[PDB]
Amino acid sequence: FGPICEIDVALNDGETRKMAEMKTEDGKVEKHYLFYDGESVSGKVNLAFKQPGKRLEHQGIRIEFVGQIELFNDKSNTHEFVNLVKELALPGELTQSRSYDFEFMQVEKPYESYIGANVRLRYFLKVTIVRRLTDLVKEYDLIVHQLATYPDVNNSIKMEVGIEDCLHIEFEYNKSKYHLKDVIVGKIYFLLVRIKIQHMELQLIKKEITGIGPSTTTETETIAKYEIMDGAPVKGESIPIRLFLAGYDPTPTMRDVNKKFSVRYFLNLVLVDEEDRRYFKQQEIILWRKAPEKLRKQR
Amino acid sequence: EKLLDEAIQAVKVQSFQMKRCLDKNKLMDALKHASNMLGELRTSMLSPKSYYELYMAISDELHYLEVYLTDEFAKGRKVADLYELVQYAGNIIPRLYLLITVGVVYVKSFPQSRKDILKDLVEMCRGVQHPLRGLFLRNYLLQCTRNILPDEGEPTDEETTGDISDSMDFVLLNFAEMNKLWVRMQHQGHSRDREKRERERQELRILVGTNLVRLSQLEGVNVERYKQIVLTGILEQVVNCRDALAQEYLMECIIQVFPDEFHLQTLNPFLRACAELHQNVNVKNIIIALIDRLALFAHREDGPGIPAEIKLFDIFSQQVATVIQSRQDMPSEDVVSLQVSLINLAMKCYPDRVDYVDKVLETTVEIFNKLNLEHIATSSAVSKELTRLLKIPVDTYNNILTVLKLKHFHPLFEYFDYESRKSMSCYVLSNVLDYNTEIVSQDQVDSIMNLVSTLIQFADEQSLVGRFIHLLRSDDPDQQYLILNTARKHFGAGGNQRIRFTLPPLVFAAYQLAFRYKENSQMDDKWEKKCQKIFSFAHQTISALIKAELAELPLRLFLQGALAAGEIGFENHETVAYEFMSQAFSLYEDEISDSKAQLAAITLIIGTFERMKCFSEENHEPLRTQCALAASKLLKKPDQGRAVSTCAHLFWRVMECLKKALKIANQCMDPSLQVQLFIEILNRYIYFYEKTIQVLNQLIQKIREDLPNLESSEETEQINKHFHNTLEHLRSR
Amino acid sequence: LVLVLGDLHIPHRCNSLPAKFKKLLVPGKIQHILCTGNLCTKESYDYLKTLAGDVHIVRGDFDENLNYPEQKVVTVGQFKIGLIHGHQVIPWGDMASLALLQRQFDVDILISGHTHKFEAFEHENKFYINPGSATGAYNALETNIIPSFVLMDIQASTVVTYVYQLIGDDVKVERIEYKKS
Repeated sequence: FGPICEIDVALNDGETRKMAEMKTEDGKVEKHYLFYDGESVSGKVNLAFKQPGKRLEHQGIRIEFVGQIELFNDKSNTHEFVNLVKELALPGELTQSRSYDFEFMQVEKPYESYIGANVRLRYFLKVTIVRRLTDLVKEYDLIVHQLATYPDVNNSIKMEVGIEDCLHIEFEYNKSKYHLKDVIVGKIYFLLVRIKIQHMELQLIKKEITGIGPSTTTETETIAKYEIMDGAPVKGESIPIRLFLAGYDPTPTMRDVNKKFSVRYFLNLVLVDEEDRRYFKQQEIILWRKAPEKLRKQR
Repeated sequence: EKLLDEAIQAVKVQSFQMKRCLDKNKLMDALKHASNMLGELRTSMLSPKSYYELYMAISDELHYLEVYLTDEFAKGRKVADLYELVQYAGNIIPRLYLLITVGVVYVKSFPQSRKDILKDLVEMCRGVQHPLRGLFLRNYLLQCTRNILPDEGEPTDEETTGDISDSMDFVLLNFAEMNKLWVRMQHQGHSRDREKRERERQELRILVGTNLVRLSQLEGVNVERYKQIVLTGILEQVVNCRDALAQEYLMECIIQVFPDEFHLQTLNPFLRACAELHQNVNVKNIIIALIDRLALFAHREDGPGIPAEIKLFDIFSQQVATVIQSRQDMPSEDVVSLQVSLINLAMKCYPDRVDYVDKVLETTVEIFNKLNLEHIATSSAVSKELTRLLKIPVDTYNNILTVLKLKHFHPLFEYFDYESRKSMSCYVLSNVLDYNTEIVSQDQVDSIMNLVSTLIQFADEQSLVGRFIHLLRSDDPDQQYLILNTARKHFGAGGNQRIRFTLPPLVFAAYQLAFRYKENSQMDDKWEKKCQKIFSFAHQTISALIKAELAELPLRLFLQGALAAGEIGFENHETVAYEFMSQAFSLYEDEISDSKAQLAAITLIIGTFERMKCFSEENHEPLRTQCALAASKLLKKPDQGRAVSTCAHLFWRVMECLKKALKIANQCMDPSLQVQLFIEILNRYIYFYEKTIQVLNQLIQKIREDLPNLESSEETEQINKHFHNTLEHLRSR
Repeated sequence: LVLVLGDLHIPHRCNSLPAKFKKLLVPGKIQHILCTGNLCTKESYDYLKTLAGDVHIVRGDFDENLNYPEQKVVTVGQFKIGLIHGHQVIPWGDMASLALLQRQFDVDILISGHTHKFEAFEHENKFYINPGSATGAYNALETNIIPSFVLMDIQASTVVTYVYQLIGDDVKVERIEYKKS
């Protein structure tokens, strides 16, 4: 018999700008309307009624802008931190494809739409036509970013690390709060080399802390293993570092979103000798998306 | 080493699949093939030669990738962001080789981006820290950036940044990172293969040398900029290498590729840098190449020559010694060859000045006198080095009189081995001999006897004394004798064997001198007594043959002395010839045992004596009888018959001796010999007949019966036609 | 081509053969060599060895070694040649005595000298040579001595002569021919 009525959501400004895309589970590539905090959403819910001769009785028609985070693949704690509802129709009937105009004024969007493993932050318009037993729930996902301009100060992380009587190096990260399309420019400054070093590698590693308080599920993955050096150096060698983080598809460093998950990025200076040991040093950096902007000029 | 074979294997596979995507305009994925490709340079398991052959294989295949990227950008099909697009890969090596690929095009296509990218790519080279991969990529870089460096003679696309200053600081930094790693060649790898590291240092050093060839190509590098920046910048890289072979190949490469005039004024600075070299350095070859090319410019025409300011002589000497002073554990042949070059240059660059080479060889004696060395034998190579040393002065001087006129030439000869001392002494004398040396001064008269003083304590001397009469022929009416008298004394001190060869010519040199005063008879008024001194000086020299126990040589020598006395006319010459006549008479009568020599004596005595028409018959007749006495003292018959027959001419009584001559022929046994003597009396009668008469007729009849009474051989008919021909001259019809 | 010279005195009276004579004499062209004497040193004898190999020497008045022959004869092809120095001659230079010397040996050709002055003449159907001194070696009887050397070409019953004398500083040549009787 098919569906009694299909819910189709078309936004009044669903053609503007462009698309930015994000990678979903199983590597699937899904695209949903990019929004920003302070931007209104408006459209028409095309309730395409499909079965002629029949009738769709209902106890109301509404659309809800539901900004919610789902944690740990569980439906019992699906938590909506954004919830705006527009009523399209009261209890009644649907005998044909009726277009309902909806508009949520200046939808507040405190967080960017980010998807992790046990973390899934989504924004969507859920149309709920209350039927007698099963409400037709149609979801229309909407991607949202977290905007911020250049930081006032991006200080130089200039630190001495090494292993006593084996190695001492001065690594200098010129900045500490980079945006997602920045370049890590710095230097590795040897002051002591007594080990048969085989190479130096810098790993951009994310720690996805998930949950609330003691329920800490910090999944850790190395998206990048950037190569700068090889072999065992000597005293008096200076090593500039040049890494474009563009080819990493990074996410902004999110500091304890809703006190249920956090996103932090660490550079790990990994040093390997010929006998295959690894020496690591951890340094936090803040990332943050910056702007879709006309690329030119610099202060 | 099969790892190498599988290495280039995966190289072509990606080499021809990148060109696959190149032709398809798939630039991004073609470099992906190159990215999976240049990661073969990631290995360090290959030999440096093994890696070098692959590196050249890679340098030409990215060249095909280069000509692809060249025709893209050159005609405007420039894919942007390549300077950054290449910087996404993981492996460091493929990322960089693509970076230079984009970089060189950005230099050519964009003139304004020249200097800046030059100051980035070369620093980005230290984006690696391996010794071996570091060398090859930068020599690769030098190939890519070979001619794109700026210069003063630059095309005027005036967006360009960078000049000859940019180039010199560029490659000096290339010179820095190559010499430093080439020393890191020495201590890399495993310990057991230090020789392997150093032999491959002899191989890949030419790669660094290409950078230094890049320096010479820079015409903008003039004398001023080179000496202040490039030379010192090199010399900074000279002093910081702290490795022998690294320093050895470099230094000779600096001289050999940099031209002469650049090395003209670096004499003080560069050789101070040579003083900064290690003790393991072949400093010889460095200075060998120095004076080689320096003397090459000193003897090349089409130029000023050598600037008048530069006194190479004293500056070399002062800096050469410092090279000796700075060095430590040094074999003898080192200092010898350097002094050889000091002799070599000081003659070639200063031909017209002789006191300069004097000082250098003066230092040579002072060097080896201070050198605590014992008497130099022939065994060690030092003998052949100092021989080469001493050989040069004599050979180089055109007029060998300058060799003789050197006062300090004498000290050199003392320190040599007996075999060497004899060999060189006859050589240097032969040089005075083989070239015609004219009149020799008293100073060199003492020299030659001093040179003789080196040799004697052979016929070589006879050749020397042979020209001694010439090279010590003088136009002085007095001195020549003292020259001969010095020969009389000093050559008489040589021993006994030599004088037999030299006195008979020295005495006739006195006769020449004696007849030279026959010429000076009107010029001089003492010549008569000077000859008396000389004829007695002959007697002194003749007496030197007496102590030498010589018999026949003084005989004829007295005979010319008798001839010389009787021809010049000096006072008392008759008795002087008489005195000599008595001497020759006495010597002949004393010891000689054989007969033929005694025959020659009296026949030559009688021949001169007849020609000696100054002995009056108060002296002629007593000597005429004594000649008759001398003949009578013989043994065999026919010899005496000839002698007495010759005595007849002394009365020109004549026929008196002729009758005796007939009598002496009558007591012989063999008829063969006695009969031509009968003829030899007839013709003797014939000669005096035409100058007594009837004896001729009877004697002709007498031989007629005396002739046929014999048995015959090949000698019989010879005298028969002799007699018949004898009749034919008596046939005066 | 045969060569004739004599009265050298290479150590004794001069330094060596005059330079222009020693460029005219070069090895290869002359097939036989003849000398009169007064070598006084192996120098000229060895120098004659350098010039050619068919060399025959007789003793002068002043040569030293005894292995050289006093006189020598040769019958080359057609001619009979005698070889002496000339010191064994009455008042050296006598015309009658030298005519006798051939008359003794019955040769067709004689070489003599010892007078250091060049002479050459044909007489009593025979022909004589006095090359003199080829180094200008001094002589007691005659003051001035001129170096002079002789070369000769023998084909058949016929010998050409070439004698080069040293007057001044040049080579002056006089030419004489002989025919075997």
